[PDB]
Amino acid sequence: GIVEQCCTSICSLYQLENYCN
Amino acid sequence: GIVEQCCTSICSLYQLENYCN
Amino acid sequence: FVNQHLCASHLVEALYLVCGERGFFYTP
Amino acid sequence: FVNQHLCASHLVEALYLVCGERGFFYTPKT
Repeated sequence: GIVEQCCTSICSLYQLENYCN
Repeated sequence: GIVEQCCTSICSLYQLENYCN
Repeated sequence: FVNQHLCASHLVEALYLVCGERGFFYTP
Repeated sequence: FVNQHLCASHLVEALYLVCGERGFFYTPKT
């Protein structure tokens, strides 16, 4: 999820944005 | 994230692909 | 009527297919 | 160099920003 993609690893804006809704 | 997006709701290929890595 | 939702094992299987050798993280 | 990992409160604050009026589900465990 968001913690693995953006915290453990480094995410792009679009990856982060894929979490909205 | 992926469940709300693809399971509760319906997701597109690029949404699914954005969870890879 | 036909179901477009991807849940549980069907979701993991969909990630296994689209991600291919990139791999993926998953937690239920 | 800025630390590029987004964690904890910084991560929630980033979602708040980029999602805007769409809003978001924050679900840290999965």
